[PDB]
Amino acid sequence: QSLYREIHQLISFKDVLPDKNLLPDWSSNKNPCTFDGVTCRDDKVTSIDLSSKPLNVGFSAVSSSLLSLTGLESLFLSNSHINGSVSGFKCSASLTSLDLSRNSLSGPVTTLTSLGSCSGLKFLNVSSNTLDFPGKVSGGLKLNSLEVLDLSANSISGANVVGWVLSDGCGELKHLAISGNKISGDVDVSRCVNLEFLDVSSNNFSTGIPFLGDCSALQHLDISGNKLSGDFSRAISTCTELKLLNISSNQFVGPIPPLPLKSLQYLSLAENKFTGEIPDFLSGACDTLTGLDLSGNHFYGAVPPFFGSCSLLESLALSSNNFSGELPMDTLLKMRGLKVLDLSFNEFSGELPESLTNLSASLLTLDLSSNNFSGPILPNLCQNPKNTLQELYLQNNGFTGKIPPTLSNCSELVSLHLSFNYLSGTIPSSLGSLSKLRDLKLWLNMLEGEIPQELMYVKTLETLILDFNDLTGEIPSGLSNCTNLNWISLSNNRLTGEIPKWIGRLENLAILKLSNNSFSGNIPAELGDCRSLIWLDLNTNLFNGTIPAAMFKQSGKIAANFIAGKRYVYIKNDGMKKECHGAGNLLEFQGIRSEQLNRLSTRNPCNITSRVYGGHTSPTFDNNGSMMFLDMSYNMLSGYIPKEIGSMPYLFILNLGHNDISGSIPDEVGDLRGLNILDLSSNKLDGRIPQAMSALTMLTEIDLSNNNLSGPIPEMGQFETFPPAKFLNNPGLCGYPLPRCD
Ligand SMILES: *[C@@H]1O[C@H](CO)[C@@H](O[C@@H]2O[C@H](CO)[C@@H](O[C@@H]3O[C@H](CO[C@H]4O[C@H](CO)[C@@H](O)[C@H](O)[C@@H]4O)[C@@H](O)[C@H](O[C@H]4O[C@H](CO)[C@@H](O)[C@H](O)[C@@H]4O)[C@@H]3O)[C@H](O)[C@H]2NC(C)=O)[C@H](O)[C@H]1NC(C)=O
Ligand SMILES: *[C@@H]1O[C@H](CO)[C@@H](O[C@@H]2O[C@H](CO)[C@@H](O[C@@H]3O[C@H](CO)[C@@H](O)[C@H](O[C@H]4O[C@H](CO)[C@@H](O)[C@H](O)[C@@H]4O)[C@@H]3O)[C@H](O)[C@H]2NC(C)=O)[C@H](O)[C@H]1NC(C)=O
Ligand SMILES: CC(C)[C@H](C)[C@@H](O)[C@H](O)[C@@H](C)[C@H]1CC[C@H]2[C@@H]3CC(=O)[C@H]4C[C@H](O)[C@H](O)C[C@]4(C)[C@H]3CC[C@]12C
Ligand SMILES: *[C@@H]1O[C@H](CO)[C@@H](O[C@@H]2O[C@H](CO)[C@@H](O)[C@H](O)[C@H]2NC(C)=O)[C@H](O)[C@H]1NC(C)=O
Ligand SMILES: *[C@@H]1O[C@H](CO)[C@@H](O[C@@H]2O[C@H](CO)[C@@H](O)[C@H](O)[C@H]2NC(C)=O)[C@H](O)[C@H]1NC(C)=O
Ligand SMILES: *[C@@H]1O[C@H](CO[C@@H]2O[C@@H](C)[C@@H](O)[C@@H](O)[C@@H]2O)[C@@H](O)[C@H](O)[C@H]1NC(C)=O
Ligand SMILES: *[C@@H]1O[C@H](CO)[C@@H](O)[C@H](O)[C@H]1NC(C)=O
Ligand SMILES: *[C@@H]1O[C@H](CO)[C@@H](O)[C@H](O)[C@H]1NC(C)=O
Ligand SMILES: *[C@@H]1O[C@H](CO)[C@@H](O)[C@H](O)[C@H]1NC(C)=O
Repeated sequence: QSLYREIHQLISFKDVLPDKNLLPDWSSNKNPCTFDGVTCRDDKVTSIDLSSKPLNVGFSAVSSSLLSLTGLESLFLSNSHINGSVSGFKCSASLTSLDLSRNSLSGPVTTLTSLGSCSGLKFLNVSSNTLDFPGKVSGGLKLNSLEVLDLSANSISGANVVGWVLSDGCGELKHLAISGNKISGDVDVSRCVNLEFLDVSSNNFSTGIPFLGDCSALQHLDISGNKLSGDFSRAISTCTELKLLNISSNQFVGPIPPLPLKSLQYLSLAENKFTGEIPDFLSGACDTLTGLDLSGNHFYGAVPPFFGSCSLLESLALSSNNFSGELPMDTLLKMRGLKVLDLSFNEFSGELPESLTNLSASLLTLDLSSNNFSGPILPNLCQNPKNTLQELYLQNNGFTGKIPPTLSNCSELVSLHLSFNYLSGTIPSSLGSLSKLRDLKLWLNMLEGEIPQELMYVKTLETLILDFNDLTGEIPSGLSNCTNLNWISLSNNRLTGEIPKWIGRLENLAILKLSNNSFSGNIPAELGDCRSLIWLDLNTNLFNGTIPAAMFKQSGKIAANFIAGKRYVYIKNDGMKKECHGAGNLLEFQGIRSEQLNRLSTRNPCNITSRVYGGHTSPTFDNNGSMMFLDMSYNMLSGYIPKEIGSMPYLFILNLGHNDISGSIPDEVGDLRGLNILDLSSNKLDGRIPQAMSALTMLTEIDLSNNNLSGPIPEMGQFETFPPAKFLNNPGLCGYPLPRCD
């Protein structure tokens, strides 16, 4: 307790740190109560917080210098790069809280039994470490005094690990968390009569439901993300005080069983296989319910009317079921607190309820996507003094009419998604007033007119998806102002003009898809200034001139990390139909059912059956990438292929077919390691296939037909795997699959 001991113990810790500048104001002839990270009371150290500092030392240093400090009551070393493992040590009787979370502690969890030296320990967070339970489950943690224990996000695989933790007693335990491991077996917390919080989620529990005994204090029960299928209703029947029940992402079946509803605030049965209709007994929860999630089940029927009495409800998730019918406009108006309404992926029908025109003052997310709704979009939505709606998802319905210009009064809008409908008219110029909008998606509609110049006022715009409409005119120069644009998709319209040279100012542009339009002029070399471009599809236009060598300037220097995480669809071209152009169509696909892709048969000549790939967008690099997709087929390009085309290691697809390209194939093609598809067919190419193409080991498809190439086909490589039709109409070429070179 002397200042001598305190300073020497604390400075001895600093003097084992690899980087001592992490504790710069810790100095030996200076009172510790003036140190950053120290907490004092009456000139005595009571707590130390060095969290989020890269200390890079072992637990042995912490136990010898800090945990032994007399009077220390708490030590917070979360995310501090403490490795090693726990061992015996002398612990201050005053220590009540120890936070060693988000570190690299290792060894068996039995190491934690030596923390019993801390006679006063009541709180222990050793989550996000690498502790394990190798071998057989035996003994006990023997930390009876703990009130809060978090062993989550470790490497604990085993059966009945919970029994080991609770073996020596759990009368004082109020909060137990063991999520994110691979624990299995039994969970008996019947003796833990003061347990208020239990989180055994994201484990490998596939047998019995936890035994909660009398359940007299349990307020929070989280068993989600396992493989449970038994009778949870009976196990929780006596739980009178339960406020949160999350049983989602399990293997439960059958109808919604009886539930304890007296105190229930949050309930999630999502991502299971429950069946039936929403039972009316749940009405008994409308006095307390603040959140409900029944998504990802096999529920059906209509939304019951008792939801009108659920006035405290702030989130109603019912998506991905077989719910049907029109929704009650009389029940929604009573949910004054509802801030999330997700009804997506069902078969609700009818017109939008006028209730929404009122709920626009409390809602942040309105998701009705992938339903059977019809009629016009509410022309009076967001008429309230303060409209808080941030996300409007109405895509993949049967909505008709015009896009209401009133939507600009939704000032807080961040995402507008009206794609896959039958909307007509123009893109309202008033949308330029949405100063916070990031996503404007309206593709597969019947929109006409031009792209509003007024989008120049939306500095926050990131995605502009307008494919498969009837838009005309040129690309408005006002988009140069939208400097955060990373995804621009304007395919299958009737647009004209040129690619403006100001495209180079869009530092964040990753995807530029302009196919099947009437764009013309030369390819702007300024495309080479786009530091983020990874997907350029210009197929089926009227572009002319030569391919500028400068496009590939940023090659190697590209680093698009911003686009990652966006739902998409890629419709591969079979090549069996001559009306279908291009390698394939990359299309945004948030909140849309792949089943409705057959709506495209009236706009696209391609066959979609069994050709649809999907996922969330994921670039193959982070910092030193190149262009991944380049399609400029079916234009009128001329000149030679710049040898800088081979500068892109990450290019998967290069489609330059159906042009007037001249010259010879530069040997640099062979440097395109990742090239899965390459065709230069229907062109004016000359010479012989560079022998360096044998470096290409990832080709699944090549087409060099309809050219004037001569000479032998490279003998090594993948060239022999391809049929002769991929080399046909080239009088000078010979060698298997063709006749051997005479
Ligand atoms: C009801 O129950 C469901 C199912 O359990 C919950 O839904 C899941 O919730 C989690 C948590 O939000 C969802 O995603 C999770 O994200 C985490 C990412 O954050 C961590 O990692 C990043 C990156 O390192 C760090 O920046 C950050 O600080 C965190 O450390 C993951 O930790 C989660 O686990 C997954 O990733 C980790 C990576 O360390 C792995 O160890 C895990 O095994 C796992 O792969 C997790 O992904 C998760 O997707 C949701 N699942 C669904 C909806 O199906 C509900 O939230 C819950 N609702 C309640 C209680 O109301
Ligand atoms: C044991 O330690 C772990 C690791 O630190 C810890 O897990 C982390 O908890 C925090 C808080 O519970 C999580 O971060 C929060 O996450 C939610 C949404 O997931 C946000 O609401 C939070 O931000 C709001 O609240 C903050 C106040 O905490 C405000 O500062 C902020 O402005 C927002 O209003 C916040 O981000 C975090 O995701 C986890 N997981 C990690 C870090 O991996 C765990 O809670 C600890 N356990 C115990 C029992 O103490
Ligand atoms: C970085 C983002 C923008 C991306 C959209 C990313 O998310 C996707 O994963 C992206 C990399 C995916 C979407 C479509 C895929 C192609 C689909 C296809 O027809 C395949 C045919 C054959 O099987 C070949 O061997 C491999 C081929 C060419 C595939 C390469 C990888 C692609 C491009
Ligand atoms: C904890 O981290 C430290 C620092 O990285 C590790 O120490 C290094 O260990 C390697 C491998 O044994 C040695 O080659 C280095 O010379 C060590 N350097 C320093 C500065 O420590 C330490 O091994 C880690 N501890 C554990 C248990 O993994
Ligand atoms: C958003 O709502 C306000 C409030 O109703 C509308 O205000 C009108 O603004 C025009 C000029 O733009 C005035 O001539 C009208 O008298 C206003 N009507 C009022 C105040 O009731 C505004 O037009 C709406 N904006 C959009 C794009 O629909
Ligand atoms: C490229 O094309 C430019 C525009 O040509 C005119 O408009 C296009 C859309 C077509 O309709 C075409 O027939 C028209 O003549 C020309 O100005 C330019 O010179 C062309 N460049 C080259 C290298 O041919
Ligand atoms: C989880 O349990 C299953 C059996 O239900 C087993 O096959 C699987 O290997 C286990 N996985 C783990 C512990 O990661
Ligand atoms: C879903 O509900 C609708 C409307 O009641 C019904 O026509 C349809 O067959 C149901 N689908 C399934 C798979 O049960
Ligand atoms: C959608 O609604 C229309 C009436 O507007 C109805 O005829 C049709 O069957 C509905 N489709 C589904 C799948 O419920």
